[PDB]
Amino acid sequence: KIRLYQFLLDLLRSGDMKDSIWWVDKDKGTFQFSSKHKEALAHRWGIQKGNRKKMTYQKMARALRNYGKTGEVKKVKKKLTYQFSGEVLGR
DNA sequence: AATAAAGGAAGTGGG
DNA sequence: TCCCACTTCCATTTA
Ligand code: NA
Repeated sequence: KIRLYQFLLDLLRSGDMKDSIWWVDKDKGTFQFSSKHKEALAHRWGIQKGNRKKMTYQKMARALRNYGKTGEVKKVKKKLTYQFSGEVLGR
């Protein structure tokens, strides 16, 4: 099953939910969620995973925070903004 | 107040 | 057995 960081990177590459997520500086791997349209993207993540409950942005962001230690995704000090590691971007 | 963004603990999956 | 990679739940802080 796909990992959350890969699901997000793939969306950014495909542009399929451009109103929910976008690159801020793709060279740096920084990206930002839409305040008003992030829930639709969270719903898609839960459906793709086949989870029992409806996924919310809050639960998705709870998972994202767990990457901060290992480094795949880090929170940036800007609203709704995160950053992929160089290793994730390269792979 | 109303709204919104921003981790400890225990449960679930598939090894 | 016991970690993976989250998921779910609940609570708190700041703006
Ligand atoms: Na929020």
